[PDB]
Amino acid sequence: PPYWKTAKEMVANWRHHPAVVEQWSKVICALTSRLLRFTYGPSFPAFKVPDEDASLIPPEMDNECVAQTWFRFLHMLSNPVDLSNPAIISSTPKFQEQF
Amino acid sequence: GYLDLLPCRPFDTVFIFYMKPGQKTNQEILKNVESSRTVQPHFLEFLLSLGWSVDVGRHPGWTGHVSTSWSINCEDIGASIFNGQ
Amino acid sequence: LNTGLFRIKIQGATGKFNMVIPLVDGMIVSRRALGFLVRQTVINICRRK
Amino acid sequence: EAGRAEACGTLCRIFCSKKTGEEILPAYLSRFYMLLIQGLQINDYVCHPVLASVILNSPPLFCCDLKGIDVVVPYFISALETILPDRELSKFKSYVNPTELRRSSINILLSLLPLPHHFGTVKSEVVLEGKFSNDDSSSYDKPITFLS
Amino acid sequence: EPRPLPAPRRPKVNSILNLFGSWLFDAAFVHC
Amino acid sequence: FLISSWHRDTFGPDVLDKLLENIGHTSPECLLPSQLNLNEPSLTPCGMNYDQEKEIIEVILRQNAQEDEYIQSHNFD
Repeated sequence: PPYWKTAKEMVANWRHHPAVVEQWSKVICALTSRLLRFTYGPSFPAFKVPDEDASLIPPEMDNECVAQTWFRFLHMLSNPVDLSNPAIISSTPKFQEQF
Repeated sequence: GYLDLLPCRPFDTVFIFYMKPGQKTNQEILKNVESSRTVQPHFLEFLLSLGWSVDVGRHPGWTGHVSTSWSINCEDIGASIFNGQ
Repeated sequence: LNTGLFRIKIQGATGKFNMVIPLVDGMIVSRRALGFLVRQTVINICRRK
Repeated sequence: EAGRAEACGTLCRIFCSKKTGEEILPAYLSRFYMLLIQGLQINDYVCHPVLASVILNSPPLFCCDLKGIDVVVPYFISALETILPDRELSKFKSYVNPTELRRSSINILLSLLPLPHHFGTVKSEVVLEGKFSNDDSSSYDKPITFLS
Repeated sequence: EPRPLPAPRRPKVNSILNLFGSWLFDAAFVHC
Repeated sequence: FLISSWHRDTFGPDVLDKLLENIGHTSPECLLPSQLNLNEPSLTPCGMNYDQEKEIIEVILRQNAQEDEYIQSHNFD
């Protein structure tokens, strides 16, 4: 968990780069597709996902371990509402040093 | 007789079914109708607002089934009386 | 519904001339004009068929 | 505006998918009703993308027998008066397809016609928390009946 | 583009609101 | 036909939750910093104050009660 906390603290300072949110969206879509693939069953409609994004995650992960990493990656980025506020984004320690 | 049995105006037929939650088999759907006092009264009110009631034997016109139609020669059961017999 | 009004959904009533007017898909009708509208829709559908 | 529009795209769509006879926590309903009231404004606080998204995403909104949904009825009536009479919808043509928007508006309107004759003289509560009401009849502190 | 009917096995609306609606509500109202 | 003693007038009288609770019980660290709880509803949105929500909820309840009373009473009309 300390590494998770450090990553979450560090990743919050890179939200001004457009690639970060796109990669986070792709990875969370892949994780949630993998989760719902077994959470309900084959009866539930399957979430469409690109082949490469599904290939980012390896198939060795057991069913139990998927939920924890899915939740942790869903909350990995800060509240997306924060992106709406321009002052909050322009308040990182590097930005303050830049200020 | 062939000429007599030919009607002069178009005729149609309408079937009515009742559904309860958690029903997927045809037998249960047919079964829920024949019971009385087990359905909403609004269903009966809607039924009686479609048309009058005529006995199949004495009906001189279309009755929904060929074998008992155009016969010119004249305790609760629910909405199963209108089953066509 | 719980408010007394009725909700209507019709399946397989689309042909060359689109759909039938007297009772369109996703319509709301009060109890007063329910039987009359249902009968009119049946008549129109049979005539179209 | 794009993010705000997508926000109730998602929200507006979530509530319309409720199962029949399913209880919803009243706090969520209150928040959703407040969002709907805020979105449907025409006087000065009008935003075309969010209004179009709210109209388009929730056709069966009134048909899902939401508890207390009838409060926001006058706001929807006021909103529709500025879209249906329009000929080509120049303002909304750069955000959504005009034909689909017109279809959604027709679906919304057609789900409200029985309400007057069904209710008639029954009063409708008004929530006056500021300059939210669009009417200028100086009757804000008066429950409007469906006859008008 | 038509939208498919919701699956009969979908979770309750309150659970979806608990899981996601907070972000959705905040995002809607912040630009409101 | 008016059938006697037959008509309306005559007649008279979650797996997602399990997953969320399992994650919450097996991982207290990933919980929100007191802002949100998994099972419990989240806090009020930033755009609306608590008093406005308290007014809206009672307005909605009164609307529903009034409509139900009107529908039940005016049935015989």
